[PDB]
Amino acid sequence: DARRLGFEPISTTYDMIPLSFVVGWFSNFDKYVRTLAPLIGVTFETGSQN
Amino acid sequence: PMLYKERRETLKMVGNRLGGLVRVAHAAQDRDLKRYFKARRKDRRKVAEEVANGHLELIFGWLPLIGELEGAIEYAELPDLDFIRCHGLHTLVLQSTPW
Amino acid sequence: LSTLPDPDVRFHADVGLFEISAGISLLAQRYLKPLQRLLKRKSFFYGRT
Repeated sequence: DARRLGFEPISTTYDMIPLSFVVGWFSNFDKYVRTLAPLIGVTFETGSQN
Repeated sequence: PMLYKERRETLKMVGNRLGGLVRVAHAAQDRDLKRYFKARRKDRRKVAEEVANGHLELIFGWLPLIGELEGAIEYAELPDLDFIRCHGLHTLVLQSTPW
Repeated sequence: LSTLPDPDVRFHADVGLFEISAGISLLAQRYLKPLQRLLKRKSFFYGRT
């Protein structure tokens, strides 16, 4: 997933709860592992016959 | 699976520090808050402000760690690897004669 | 030799990725669920001061 902890330092007033971003980063990290999907690839380079 | 050893390591093993932040948080700014519940309204006007100020400082101090972790996570998304080679041979008897 | 035809490479896939999944799930139930439950009550706020 194109997210991996959005980060983005932002601060406001009367609308920013102290304990809120802590669990957010954990949830984002947990969801990032679910979207991970390895994708390998191979192609022919060169050969020979003796 | 043995090729993704170092990748999975640098991805998750070193990332334990990220989850470790929740431990200290729950141990400090959660269990020690019982004094606020048993406090009178006359003191809550200052207790809430002191808690908010203490939490904002911790958030500002731990914010660079999140950025560092996000920047280091990109290191595991570099398309780089070596190559693999194989071989094969076979024999077949043709003819023979004594001497 | 060159211009090799369409090969028939076979890969089993599904590497050892589910092992690390047990680590995050085990650490969350020990410190994430309790924190989320404790935060549900007496939710604090932040002002200008």
